[PDB]
Formats: sequence, structure tokens, C-alpha cells
Amino acid sequence: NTFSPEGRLFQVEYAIEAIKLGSTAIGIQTSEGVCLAVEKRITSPLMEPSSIEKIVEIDAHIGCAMSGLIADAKTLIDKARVETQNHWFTYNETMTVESVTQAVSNLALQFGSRPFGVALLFGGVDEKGPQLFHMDPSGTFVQCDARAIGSASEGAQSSLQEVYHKSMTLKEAIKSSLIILKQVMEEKLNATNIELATVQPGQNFHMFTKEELEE
Amino acid sequence: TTIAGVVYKDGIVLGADTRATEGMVVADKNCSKIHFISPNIYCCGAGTAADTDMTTQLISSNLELHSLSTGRLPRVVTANRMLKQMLFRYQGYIGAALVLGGVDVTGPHLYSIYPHGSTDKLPYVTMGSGSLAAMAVFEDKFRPDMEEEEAKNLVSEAIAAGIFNDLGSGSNIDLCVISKNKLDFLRPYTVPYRCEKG
Amino acid sequence: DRHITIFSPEGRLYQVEYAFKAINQGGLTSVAVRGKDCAVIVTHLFKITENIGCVMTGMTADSRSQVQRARYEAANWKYKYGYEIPVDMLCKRIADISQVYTQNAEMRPLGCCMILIGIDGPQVYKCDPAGYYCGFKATAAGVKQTESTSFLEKKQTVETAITCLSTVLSIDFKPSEIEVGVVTVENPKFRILTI
Amino acid sequence: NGGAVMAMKGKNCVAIAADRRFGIQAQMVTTDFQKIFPLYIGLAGLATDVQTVAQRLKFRLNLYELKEGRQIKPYTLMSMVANLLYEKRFGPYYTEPVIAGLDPKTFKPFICSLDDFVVSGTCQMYGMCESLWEPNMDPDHLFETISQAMLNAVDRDAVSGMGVIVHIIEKDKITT
Amino acid sequence: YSFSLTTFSPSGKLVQIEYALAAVAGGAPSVGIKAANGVVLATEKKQKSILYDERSVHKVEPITKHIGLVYSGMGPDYRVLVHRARKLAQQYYLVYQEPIPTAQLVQRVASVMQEYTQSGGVRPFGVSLLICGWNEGRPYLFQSDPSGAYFAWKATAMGKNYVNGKTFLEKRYNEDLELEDAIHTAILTLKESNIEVGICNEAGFRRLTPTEVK
Amino acid sequence: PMVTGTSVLGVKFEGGVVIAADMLGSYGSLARFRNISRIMRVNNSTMLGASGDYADFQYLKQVLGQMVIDEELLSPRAIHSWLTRAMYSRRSKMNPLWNTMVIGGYADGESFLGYVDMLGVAYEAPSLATGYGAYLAQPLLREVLEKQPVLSQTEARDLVERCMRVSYNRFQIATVTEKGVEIE
Amino acid sequence: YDNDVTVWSPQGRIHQIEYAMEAVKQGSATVGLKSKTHAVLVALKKILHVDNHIGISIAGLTADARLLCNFMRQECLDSRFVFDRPLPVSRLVSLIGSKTQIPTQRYGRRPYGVGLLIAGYDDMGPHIFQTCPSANYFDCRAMSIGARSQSARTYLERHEFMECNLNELVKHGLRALRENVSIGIVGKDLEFTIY
Amino acid sequence: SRRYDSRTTIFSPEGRLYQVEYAMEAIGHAGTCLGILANDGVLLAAERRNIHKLLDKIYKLNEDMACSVAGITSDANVLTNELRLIAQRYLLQYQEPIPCEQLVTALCDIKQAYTQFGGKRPFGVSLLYIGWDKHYGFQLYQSDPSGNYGGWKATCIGNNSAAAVSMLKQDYKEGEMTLKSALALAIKVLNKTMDVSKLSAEKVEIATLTRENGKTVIRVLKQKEVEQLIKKHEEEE
Amino acid sequence: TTIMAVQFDGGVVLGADSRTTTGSYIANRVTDKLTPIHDRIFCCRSGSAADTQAVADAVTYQLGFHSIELNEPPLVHTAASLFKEMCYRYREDLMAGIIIAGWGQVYSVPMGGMMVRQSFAIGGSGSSYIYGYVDATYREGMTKEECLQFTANALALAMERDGSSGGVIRLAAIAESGVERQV
Amino acid sequence: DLSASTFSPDGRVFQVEYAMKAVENSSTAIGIRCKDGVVFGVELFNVDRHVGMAVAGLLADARSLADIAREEASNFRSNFGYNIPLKHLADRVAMYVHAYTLYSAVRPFGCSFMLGSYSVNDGAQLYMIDPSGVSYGYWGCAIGKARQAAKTEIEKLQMKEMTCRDIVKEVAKIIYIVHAFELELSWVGELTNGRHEIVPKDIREEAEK
Repeated sequence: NTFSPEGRLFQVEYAIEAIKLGSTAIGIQTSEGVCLAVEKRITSPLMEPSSIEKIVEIDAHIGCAMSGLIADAKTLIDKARVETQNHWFTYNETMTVESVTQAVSNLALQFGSRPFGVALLFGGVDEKGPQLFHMDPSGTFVQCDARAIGSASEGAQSSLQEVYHKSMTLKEAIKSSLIILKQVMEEKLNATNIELATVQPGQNFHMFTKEELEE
Repeated sequence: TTIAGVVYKDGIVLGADTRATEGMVVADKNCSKIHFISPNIYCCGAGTAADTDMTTQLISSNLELHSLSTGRLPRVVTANRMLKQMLFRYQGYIGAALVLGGVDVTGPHLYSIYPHGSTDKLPYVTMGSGSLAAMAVFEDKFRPDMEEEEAKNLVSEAIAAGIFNDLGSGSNIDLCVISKNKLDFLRPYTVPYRCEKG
Repeated sequence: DRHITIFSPEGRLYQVEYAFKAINQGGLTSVAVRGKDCAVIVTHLFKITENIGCVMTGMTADSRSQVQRARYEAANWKYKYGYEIPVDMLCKRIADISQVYTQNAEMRPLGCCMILIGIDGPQVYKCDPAGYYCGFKATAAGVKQTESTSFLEKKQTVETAITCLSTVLSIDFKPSEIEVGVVTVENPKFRILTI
Repeated sequence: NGGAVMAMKGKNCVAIAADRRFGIQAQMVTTDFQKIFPLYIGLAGLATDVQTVAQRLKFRLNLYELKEGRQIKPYTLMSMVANLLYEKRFGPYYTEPVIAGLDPKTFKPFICSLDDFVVSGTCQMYGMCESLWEPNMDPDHLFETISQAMLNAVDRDAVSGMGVIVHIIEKDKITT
Repeated sequence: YSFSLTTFSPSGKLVQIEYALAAVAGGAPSVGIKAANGVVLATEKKQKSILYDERSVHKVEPITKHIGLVYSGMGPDYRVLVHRARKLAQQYYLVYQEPIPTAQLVQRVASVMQEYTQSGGVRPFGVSLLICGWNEGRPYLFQSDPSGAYFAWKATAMGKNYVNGKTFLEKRYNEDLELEDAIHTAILTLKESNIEVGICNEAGFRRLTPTEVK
Repeated sequence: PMVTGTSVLGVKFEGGVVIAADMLGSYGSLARFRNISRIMRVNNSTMLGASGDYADFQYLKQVLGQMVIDEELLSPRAIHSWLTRAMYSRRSKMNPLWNTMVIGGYADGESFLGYVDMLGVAYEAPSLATGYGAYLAQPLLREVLEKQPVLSQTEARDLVERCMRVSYNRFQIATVTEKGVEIE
Repeated sequence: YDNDVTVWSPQGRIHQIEYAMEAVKQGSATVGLKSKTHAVLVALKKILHVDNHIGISIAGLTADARLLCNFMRQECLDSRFVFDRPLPVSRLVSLIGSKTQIPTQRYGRRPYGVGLLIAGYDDMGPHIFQTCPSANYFDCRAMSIGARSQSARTYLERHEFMECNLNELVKHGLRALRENVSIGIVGKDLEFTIY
Repeated sequence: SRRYDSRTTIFSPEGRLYQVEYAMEAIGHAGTCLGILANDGVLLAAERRNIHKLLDKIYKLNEDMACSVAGITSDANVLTNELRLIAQRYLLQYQEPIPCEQLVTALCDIKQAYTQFGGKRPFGVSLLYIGWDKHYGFQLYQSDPSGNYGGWKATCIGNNSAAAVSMLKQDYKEGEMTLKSALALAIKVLNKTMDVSKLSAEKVEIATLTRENGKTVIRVLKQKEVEQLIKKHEEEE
Repeated sequence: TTIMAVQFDGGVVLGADSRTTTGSYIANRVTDKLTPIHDRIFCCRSGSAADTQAVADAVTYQLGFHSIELNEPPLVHTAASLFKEMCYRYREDLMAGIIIAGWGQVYSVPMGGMMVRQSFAIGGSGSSYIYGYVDATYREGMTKEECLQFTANALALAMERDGSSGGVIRLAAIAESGVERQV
Repeated sequence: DLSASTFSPDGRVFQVEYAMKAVENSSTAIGIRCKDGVVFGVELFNVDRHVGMAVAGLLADARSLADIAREEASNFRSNFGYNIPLKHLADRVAMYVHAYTLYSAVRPFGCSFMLGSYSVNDGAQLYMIDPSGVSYGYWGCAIGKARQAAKTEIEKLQMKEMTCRDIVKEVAKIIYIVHAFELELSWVGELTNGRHEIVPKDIREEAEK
């Protein structure tokens, strides 16, 4: 509410600090397909290895990875699903990722009570083909090519900076996330230490089974 | 259902009959109708007895609150003005009508008040089922310059005209004088085999 | 503490007395005298009702809100009852809504003393931002209010008021400086005297 | 539907009585249907309203009876239901309450009805009882007059009858 | 506001209410006695400037046919509290049709004064007031205070120097005393610490008539 | 609907719009107000006449004056457009206006003559005649149009001067002129 | 201490509005110039289609820009529907001042810290209107907002732009921007478009 | 504006709400009270706040249930009012008298709402519920001044609740009490808690809840009986 | 009913009859229908008495509350505009045929509710019979005295045929420095 | 003291004064009541066709009061018919200006503005409204930065019999002496027939000359 003497709001910049205690997440865009990827974020061993989740469907064509405050994310996620189905009900076309992200940005800083801490990564393959919109908790969405969100993400950002490729192949782009997630993580990545989800140009969004992840 | 009032020299003789009928059966042969809004002011009711009783209770609590507050006994016109509004607002859902009489230093006022909210002070007013029959007698007989005691001889006969001639109205006349001089309630006022046990 | 209407440890509202000090710092010095037959007021003259007037004294802006509220209630009286609101009833009601400022910490006391005059015989009511009202016999409110009250206590009605303002503010006036309002037995119509 | 509500006051004993039946249309449902709810009250008219007013009244009355252990005056109870039913003057519940019972500790009867004796209900009664009423009866008599008026008015009546209940309120005894 | 200005002190004391009790400590003395003919309530009021009026705002305001109030504390607060007390009494009369029992009006009004010790944005009522009533066979003398706590009394005192006024009332008086005789203790307990007076008896509530106060 | 005037005409003249209307505000068979002027003058030129319950004309005269007075201190097509919004909105609650108004205004070399039906139907038409001329005046307007496809200053002028003789003869002849806003 | 929107400075004005000005500076620059043929938004990639002939360029926080813009679209449709004409630009800018007005006058409600350049084609000849974080807006021959606009303004005292047409305007708009180029053109010949 | 607001719904860095802790301490200022369950009835002794001469807490929630109010008086009345309403609304639609355990949960929901939200001060008043719900027979519950409730066989609340309840820990033997033993232990503990060795009739008042001949009845003891228990106390000394 | 308003000179001269019948049964013959709503502006009424009690007084409330602030006698058309508003907003829950005058400016309000300034008017269901007498008498060049005899004789002819009007003919004279109400 | 509801002990609310300071900064407006008409000048808003306004104090807030005044004039025209008198308009808008001072949450206005109106009965009327909601009539008004500094030259003028025709130049002249200056002038006097309108451009160019 208070614009700091240095311009920008307080609670938002504190919410940006809340992301730093959120899971690392690569948001690969291959021009073939989408490859949202996120560290499992499991730390506790008797906490379930297959019931923890990080990445949710929105439509059959849009996946949605999340980071920051995990509980807060699910409100904006559920409302995103309501928006997309409402679009389907009114126009029979599915809601493109640019507007799916925009609708969620509209709700982002409506505090007249407190801002969400969530960073989001919508990935949806829409008639344009692959699209990957990052969403900041500042109510700013931005189209991306490769953005990795979360805590060790700044190193994942700069790593991505050398390896980002013109075009890209779907499987090769997946391998990029599989390698970078070992670096950003403290532990040696295991298929139960990642939850990958991918969308090939033709398919509907698929949570990736673990056996495929070891390779 | 013959209720009446007359403005005589020192005030208002209200008059009423003790009957209330549920259609064609008398349910109450001793019905109280000259309801005490206030010690100073009284209001007869006619039409539906339920509406009249309850609306009079509302104005009673209202008037007695305003006088309780100023410490000065309320004016008649005040009583009438809130009655005008109260019977207007419902727009005929309060279909019971009222004859308010009272005296304030400003002196006597007696307004018949029709249930759509017309308040008209006049020297003689009648209302109820018996009103036509009663008002012809009040017209023929009322004279301005009438004294205090002759009004007793002017409303008891007028109400009696409604007791005999009408079939909605009957029973003992009630007559309630209003003057700053004295107030008078005359509750029953004017009168015009064994099922062997064991 | 001394900012939100609440009681001090002495059982004293600070904001209320601040409002009295704001009335004193309004810089005006109203006086009214209740003659038998007339009710002089002198100072901002208002005509709350054609039969009732009053002089607010204090913050200038603040006066107008309570003037309009006084006209609202005065008019609404006749609308529900049908006779002039007595001066007592009007002062009572305006006092009752000035208390609302005090009961509520949200909103603040309007600093304007309200000297009503009008015949219900003649009436000279005072009202405070406290919500206290009382009929005086010869009120004064303002800056030199205490210095006037002595001269009132020592005590043709118009003369009482004008010599009171003259002696007490210790200044010889011009007629434009002293606005004067009279309500004679025969003239229940609020009227500025026009010395 | 409906049902009849006899009520009668002779000497300190306060009679009240009622038919125990109600009908779905013209077919009897039950030969036992309470109408006299315990200073007693007997409501008749619709069954829905009989039950609705009995519930609503006992509620409002108990809030008072806990708030003062002081037993309710009959006149105040009359006002209680009077106000309670006049609230629907736009949607009025159809039931006719006739309270009957003593004024506390003075042993003084107070009967009344609401839109000597007060009869109300679907009925037959007002013309039957009126010249039979004696202003003084021992309960032994009081039972007899009210039982005659009850049985004679109601046996004739189509939609009432088939069981009679008679409470003759007294501090000493309350016969049924 | 929406947030109450009443909050506990570290040991659980309602500081603002305690300060409201300090506001009761101010105000001109009040006194009230249940005698056996009827209660009397009386209070100091003063000429002050000698330009005042004495019939303008009595502290002794009738509430209902046979109840009255006398306040100590802030005068402005009393004017509105009385209004709600009259509201409860007239509302009770249209619903129940008997003038409301003394104990009940005191209770309901106590609840009004309790609401602000829990209600947002409002301070508690400074006024404490004797509420003297007579129904049935009994004269009732009540004390409502700023927290909405109330007590029936046989004799009680309020305002400045109630502390000694109550002491006189328990030794100079006890049991019963014919109504002016129990006014003897009023006029002489009030003396420890112009004046308005009002009495109850069974003669409609009443202000002790001015020629006879003398 | 309460007291109602009728007979409003409109039709353009090249660089102007004659609009004549009689001044009766009859209520039932009785002609209660044989004095009402139904041709409001909206803007330095444009204007509405109204033929329907007059209460609705009073409402929309003061309301259309509200819209114009507001906007002035912040075109006929726009006024008709909104007027269709007003007539329509009142129809939606089934609390219509009974007014049927012609809006003649010379806007930039073009003589817009809207017609707004009470139940919100709307169109421009060059030769408009509202009720009682919406079966009588209308062929007299057309018969000139069947022959000559446009009407001159003098043609539509005389057309209306005669057509109004074809109510009572007391009609005011409002005439938008290249300037706008005349009344005779 | 003026860390609330309502509060006024003893020193001067509301500080939140002043801090909202600095909120503008972290957003990238955008330049607005015009000729009689076409209005020219140039934005250092921010241009939006507010209307078929109006487009805003945001600077500052994006959030307030979208909030104001979602309103702008609905308001453009209001004039296009109710009166059947294109919304005149100047009126919509007057609505921006009205919507931005509420936070400054009220508590618990922060100001719209986006600075906007509302270029539009208009019937009085195209106009551009900067709207500052306070309601206040400015008719202007040419203007720049966002980061480092002061260098861009400096170029414009010597600047020809009301004479030379849209190609040459834009050639110089890029030159001004040097002091990643989205371009927003509207004119009498063509609808607003994001080059 | 809201700059004043002290929150009073806040959650503290020690992890225990402020007003709840303060509510616990308000009761220590409140005078002694105790209720004692037995297998046939449930007692509730309470001490009249001062003995003061010229003044001429237990209430009727139902005729089968009753409450003792300890922490404060002004709030207590509103609690009792809401209790009577909940109970008589339950009696309105379900047409059976409220089971007492439920009535306690309802009021404690109302209490909890004051801590949880709205920035309003909580009711600081610990209560007891003596009662005989249909489904369990006699029962006694205590309502902490934040939502809680605990079915207790004997408990004390008010000044020296700790010494008094601890005294009953060993002095209330389990599941043996005829009502006679309830009166004996009641009079003991209330005797020991005050600095007055025995207590006067203007100190104790005892609402015994007794199943009176198939119609449960609450009765405050008649003072002549209050003084036979006290007169027995003088010889118990 | 009969409301018969005429303008001129210092101020309006206008009149009304005395009866306020409900059906065929008369209730009253003494009713003053010309009753004040300001010192200058005195209302006249037709439609029902009951709807007009609710109206008019509310216009007096607003109009006398109009006057105190502006400290000028309220404009007649202002009062008449209040009648247009009150009648206009509920024309369906209302019946009112007012004829508002003031000081003279004869104004009217059809029940539907359009305030239309007449220069002479008649209202009611008894009014219609007057038309042939008013139209053939109202003349420019008539002095102030004439209107008194004109209105007073007009109404009586109206009443002869109308079985809703009778009573005593009551006339207001509202004008600068006076209201001479004869009966 | 910093919150509006609170009173500082001495007798005022300092918030209102801080809001008052805002117009003490902004440059001088100067209207002048005259033998007919009020020539507003400010080195203008059509509040109504009848009424003109010349704002001073921060402009953002000033427009909202202009729009409220336009609303106020319209509601008066509808409910009453007749074009609003300024003596009532000032009091209404000033009342709305006053409400803010009284409650903590909304802030006091920054503006102070002289609305004026020529009308037939009243003649010229020139009322200035302070952000406190204190409105008074004037014979001249000048508020802003050069607040008494302009007042000495409008004191030098003696309009009472100066025509509006001298004053249309004189406002600009006073503006030039207290003052580069962008000039604005307004005429509301009976030649303008109470149509609030800007000075005709040739006279306005002459006035700057």
C-alpha cells in the first residue's frame, strides 16, 4: 500500500523475497513442445514420494508449474481453471496462454488483503505452437523462452544463458532440465527428486513417469 | 360498529358501541373501542378491529414517548399528522379507520381519519357500519353552541340510531368525554336448562 | 490517548475540551439576553426555522454542518408532528447528535457553540460539542465569554447585550461588526434587528 | 381442517376443552391430536399454524420465564400472541388461540380469544352455551356444562368430534 | 471504526471502563433510598453562574410510568442513555402490555452499556445512574454503572463523595422509614457532600413538588 | 398512458429540416391542453418533436437537456442513438414511455431525421410522420417522393404547410435552417 | 511522518503520490509525438490497444497500467454504444483523472502509480495526453515518460514534428528514443496498430 | 484511523494470544465458585461477591441445565442471554430440551469467534455448566475463557481456583458420592479457600441440581438450609 | 370534483368547492381544498384527497425548506416542478390532479404527471361542464374585479350539474401583500 | 495533529492547514466582482452554463470538485427547474468540501476556488470556497501564491463602478504585476449573458499586450 520513497511497493518486494524460499523451477520452451520442470521439493522421507505435487493442469493444453508459497498458489490456480472453462463455455475455443496468464495477473495485486507470493509458469501449446508465459507476483506476466523460477534459479538463469538454443528439439530440451536440476539442487537428483511434465505439440499435457527421467 | 364524536363547547364527546362481529356472529358483546392513546387524547376505531387496536397501540407508544420526552402533554394535531402518515403508508392494508379526539391548550380537535389517510376535523363525525344512519341524526340535531351535558344526550341517541337501524352495530353505548376540565370514561354507559351434573 | 475519544485516567475526554478550546479560538464573542418580551442575540446569525434562529460560534466551517442538521431536524419535526419544534426540543436533538461525535472515535467534535433563540416565552439555549445543553437566562459564548458572564450576572435588553459586548470586548463598535437578532413576543419571526 | 376450541369460566375453576381430531380434507387422520398445550392455551384452525404458534409462543414465553422466574400474567400472554400473530398481517397464520387459566396467586381466571366463555375454531358453540352458562359453578358443575356444550355442538358438526379433552384449571386439582 | 477501544490490562482489567468509573467520581452527588412508602432520589445541581435554569435538564427524568433515573457522571451521555431506556420501556409496553418490571428495565439498559465495552470504535458510557422503581408490593432501587454491572440496593449514593454518603446511609438509616423520614437521610447524607429531587411511592412517579422540597 | 398529443411531422429541406406539429395535448376525447408546444429545440439547430403521452415528453425533454447540457461543458445521430437507449431501457422493465419522437437535425450538410418508437424501434427516414399522419400524412409525403426523389427548401415547406391542413390548425412550424433552430 | 495516502505533509503535499512518481521511473521509457496526419507512440520495449483509435503507453508498474486499461476499454465502448460515435480521446483522459482521483482522496487505498501516455486520433486533430500518477493530465504538443525522459525532452525544444508526416516522425521518434522499439500509429487514414 | 487498532486478534511471537492470557487472569480477580458432581445430582456453590449490608451469579439456562458465571458480571449477562437463546432455539425445532454438552459447545463457538476475528475484545468469563442431559445423566462442564470445555467431576473457578481444585483432587474420591458427600466436600473447600474460617449465609449460595421426582429441578438453597449446612460447619470445625 | 383557477393582476384569483365525497355519500361539506403549501404557493387538488395529503405536505416540507436556505419566496414553478417529480415518479401508485398557484402563476399537474403551465385551468370530474362558460368569457382587457365574479359564477354552474361538488364556494386571492380568501 | 479526526490541544486540526498550504503554493487566480460580471482570470471550468469556476491548489483534486459542482447544478435544475443561484451553490459545494475535514479517513481538499456567476436578480456574485468549506462573497478575490500580493492591486482597483470592460484587461494587468505568464481570463457578465465563457481571443491578446 505504501509506495516506498524509492518508488516500488514494499509487500511485493517482500513477496519476491518469499519466492527465494520456494522450489527451483525450469520452464523450458522447446519450439516442438513445452517442458515445465520443478524440483520435488520433498525433504522429509516419510512424506509421500508420489503424493506431493508441484505442477498442475489448467486445461488439456495448458500446464501450470508453481513456486514460492505453495498453499497460496492453489487459489490462483483454481480460479485460472474457472476462467478457462468459462472461456470455453462462452466461445467454444480454448483460452490461449496469453490471456490465461493475463486473467491471473489481474487478480494479483487487488489488495485494497495481502499479495500472493507465488511465481507461476503456465506452459501451453496453443495454435501458435509452444508458448511459455512466466508470471511474476508483481502482477506482471511475460512471454519467455527459458526462465527458471525460484531459489537457485538465478544460477539456473545464467546456466540457461549459454545453453539456450535457436529452435530446439523436444527431447533435447528435456535433457537440459534434467542436467540443470542436478546443479541447482543440493542433492543428487533422482526421479523421485523431480516431477517433470511435458506437452508435445500434438499431445495433451502429461505428467512424466519416473523411469523415463533416469535416462 | 357505530363510533362517533362530537365537538361540543369544552371539548369532544367521543361515543362508541360495544359490539364486534366476525361477519354474521357476534363474537364480543362487550368490545372496547375508545382506546386510550393518551390520557389527554383518545381514539375510537372501526373497520377491522385488529388493525385498529394494533395501530392505536403503535400511536399510543409513539405519542406517550414524545410527551414523555418533552414533559409537555402532546397536541392533537401531532396525533393526527402521524395518524395521517401511518394510515397512508400502507395504502389500504390498514383498512381500519379511526376517530381521534383530543384537547391541547390549542383546544378541541376531532378528526375522522379514513383508512387511506384523510384527516378532517369537523364538529360532528361518525364512522363505522352505522355511520350513515348516525350522521343523519348528527346532522339534523347537532347545533353549534351546544353545551357540555347535552352532548351526552346527543351521542347516546345518535349511536342508538346506529344500534337499532344497523345490524353490524349494537349493544351498550360507551361515551367518553374529553375536556381539560375533566376526563370521563363510562365503560358500559347507556343501555338501550341446566345441564344437570353427575 | 489524547487523540481518540476515550477517557483519560482522570475520567475526562481530551478531545471534547479541545473542542471547547477550539470554540474559544474561533475568535467570536456571542451574547444573548432573555428579556421578558424579547430575546436578543448578538455577535453568523442563522434562521434555522422561520420561528427559530441560532448563532454558531467557533470554527466557521463547522457551523454550517450543524446549521443544516438543525434545519433538517426542524423541518422533519413539522413533517411528523405538524407544529414548530420547541427551542428546547431542537437544542436537545442537535445536542443528541453532537454526542455521536463523542461516542464514536471515528469522527470528531464540531467546535461550534450553539446559542439558540426563539419563543416557545423566550428561550436562550446553549449547546456544547460535549452534547450538553441547558437553558440559560443570559448566555454568552466565545473569547471574552467569562468577562461577559460577570456583566450578565450583575444584571433595555438590546442595550444589555450591546453594552455588554462594548464593555467586555472593550471596543466601541461599528454597526456592521455587531449583528443583532431579536424575537419579540409579537414577533416570533426570527428577525435581525437591523442602534 | 380446523378443530373446535371450547373455553369457559364459571368460578375460580377455568374450564377449557377441545376435540381430538384433525382431517386431511374430509378424511379423519388421527383420533388423538393435541390442541390444548399447557395458564393453558387451546389453538384451533390449521394444524400447521396450531403447531407453529404453539412452538413460537413457548419459545418467546420461556425466554421470559427464565429471565424472571415470575410466572406470566394472562393478560400479558394475550398480548404476547396478539403481537405474535399481527406480525403477519400480510401473511397471516390461520389459527385461533383461546387461552384459559388462572391469574397467578390470586386464583383469578382469565380466558380470551384472538383473531363468560369464548368459543372458537371451525365451529355451533356460541349459540349453544350462552344461555346455559351459569355465572357460578363448582368444577363438578363446570365439567358438566362444558361437556354438554362440547358434545352437543361437536357431535352435530361434521369435521370435529371423536374425542374430548377437558381441563378445569384449579390450584387444588386439574381434572381431565 | 470496527475495533473496540476496550482491551485488557496485563492482569485483566478493563482500563477504559476503570477510567469511566473515574468519570462517575466526577459529577454532582446523587443519593437514593428505599424507605417503605416509596424510594426517593435527589441530586445536587448548582446555580453556578446565576444565569442558569433549573427545570431545563433535570437529572431526574421519568422513564416509564413509575421508573426514574438520576445520574452522576457526564451530563451529555445521560441525554442519549435515557432515550434508549425509554425506547426499551415503550417497546416493552407495546409487546407485553404492562409497564416493564423495574428489574427488567435495569437489566436491558445494563446490556446497552455492556455493548460498548465489547463494541468497536466506541468508548464505554461514563454515566452511572440510580434507577429507582416500585412495582407490585416492593420499591426498587437500582444502581447501573459504566460496565453495565447493576445492583439493587436498600440505600445507595453516587457522584462526588459517595464514599462517605454510603457510610451515612448504613448507620443513619436501616430497615424501614416513612418516605419523608427516609428523605431525612437523603437531605442529610447529601449534606455531607439548586437541588433536584424526585420520589416514587405509589402515586405515579413524581418530582418532589418544589414548594414541599422547601 | 395519460394525456397525449399527436400529429408530429418531420421532413428535410435541402439545408434544413421542417418539422411542424399541432399543439393539442388531448386527454381522451376531450382536448384538455389546447396549448402544448411539443417541439423541443435541442441544439443550435437539432430538435425533437414528440407524439405520445406528454409526461414522457417532459421527462425526456429535461433528461435530453441534461445530456446536452453536460456534454456542452465537458449531433442528431447521437441524440437519436441515445434516445433509442432511453426508450429501450424503459421497455426492458416494462415501464415504457409512450412517446414516439422525430429528431430532425442538420449535421454537416446532412439532414438526419431519426424516428424513435416508444418500444425502442429506430431508423432514420427523410420524410417522417408520427401518429395520425403515420397512415394519412405519410402517402402525401411519399407522393411527392414517388415523383421527385429529393425535396427542396420550398418543396418540403409547402408539403408540410398543406399536409397539416389535411388536432386543430394552431401548429408551430419549427424549421432547422443551415444555421438551425427556427420556430414559426 | 507521511506514510499514509490520506496524510498531508506539514512541509507540503501527500507523499504517496510523490512516491508514485518514482514508481514510473523503473518502467522503460516511452515517447509520444504527433503530426496532423498521425499520432506517434514509440515505446522502448507497453503500447496497448485501448480503442480502435486510442492507445496508451505504460511506464512504471504494469499492474496499475492494466487496471486503468481494463477500465479504458469499457469506457471507450460506453461512448461508442450509447451515442454511436467513436469516443473522443479527451473525455476518456478526463475519466482517467476521475478514476485515479479516488486513492489520493481516501485512506487504505494506494495511488495508480503508472504514468501513461494516451495518444489518440481525434476530430480536433490528434492529441496525446500524459497522465501523471495524480489525476492531473496534460494536453501537450509532444511528451516523454518513463526512465531517462529528460534527455528525450531536451531534444524536443528544437523540434517540425507538426509539419512532417508519419514516416519522418517515426524516423525522428527513434532518434528521440535513443536519448526494442514498439510503434503505435493511428491517423485519419488508419486505425491504431502495433507496428 | 486503523493506526490505533491494537488488533486483539493478533497472534503473538510467544505463540499464545494476548487477550486469552489476560482473560485467564481476569478470573483470578473474580470471586471463588465451585461445582461438585455426584451420582444423583450436581451442586454449585458460589460466593456472593461482598457481604455489603445494604445490597439486598448462578442462572437458569433451562430447568434441566444451569450455569455459573465467574470472570465478570457485565459480560456474563450477555453470555447467559445467548445460552438461553441457543437452548430454547434447540428446544424450538428439535422439540426436546437441549443436551447440555451441546449447549456448551454452542456458547464456546460464540466465544471463539471473538478471538479468531473481528478485532473485538473476548468475553473474559469462565463458566460452569451443571446439568443433566438426557443421554448421560448428571454432568458438569467448565468453559475456559477462550473456547474449551472440560467435563469435570468437581472443579472450582474464581480466586484460589488452583488451591481449591487441587484440594479436591485427593478430597474428591471418585464415584462414591451420595449427594450428602457433595454437600460435605462443597462446604469444606469453600470454607478453606476464604480467609474466613467458616462462611456466612451472605457468602455461600448453593444451587443444587437434583432430579426432582422425574422432573429435574434446579433450586437455590433456601437460606435456612444454607445456615444448617453452615451451622454444621461450625461443629465440623 | 371542481378546481377552477384563473390568473391576473396582483395575483391569481382561484377557487374550489366544498365537498369531499366518497362515492355518493358525502363526507364533509366544509373541506378546504385550496390549502397552503407556502405563504405564496397554495395548492389545489383533485384525484383523491388521500394521495394528495401525502403529496403537497411533502411539497410544503421541501418548499419551506427551499425557502429558508435561499431566503426568497420559492418559485412557483419550482413547487410545481416538485409536484411534477412526486407525481412523475409514482403516477401508478398515485392519483392527483393538482392545480398549483403561487405569487400570479397558474400551474397544473395532470395525474400522469406533466407540469404544464395553464393560464386558467379546471380540474376534477365536475370540471368539464365549465368549459363552455370559461372559454367564452376569459378576455384580455378584463380588470381585477372581473375575475372574482367570473370564478365564483363559473363554479356554481359547474356544481349544478356535478353531483360531486356543491358545498360552499371558496376562493383564494393570492397576491403581493395579501391572500383574501372569501367563502 | 497528523490524522484529521484528532484535534491538536491548542484548538485546530493541523491536517486541514497542511491541505490549505497546497493552495498557498499554486499560482494566483484572480476573479473580480464588478458592476456586472465576474472576470475570472488565472495566470476555468464551466461548472454550469450559468456558473464559472477558477481553481487554485493542486489541480488533480480540483477537477473532482468541478465535476461535483456540475452535478450539483444539474440536480438543482432538475428538481427545481430554475438555474441554480450561486449563493446556494457555494454553500452546497462548500458543504461537500467541509465533510472531509470531519472524518479521519478521507483527506481534506487542497484546492480553493472562486466560483462566480452573473444572474439577473443577484447580479454578479463571486464566492470563493476554502478547503475548510468556508465560503464567502467577495468584491474581489485572489488566491494562490501571491495571495496578499495580488490583493494590494485589486484593492487599488475600485470596481464598484468599474465596468467589466476595463476589468477584462485589469485582471491580466494584476496578473502581470504579481507575476513567463500564461494568461487566462473569463467573462461572465451580462454581455456574455451569464454564459461562462473565455474572453474573446483578440481582447485576450490585447490584455496580455
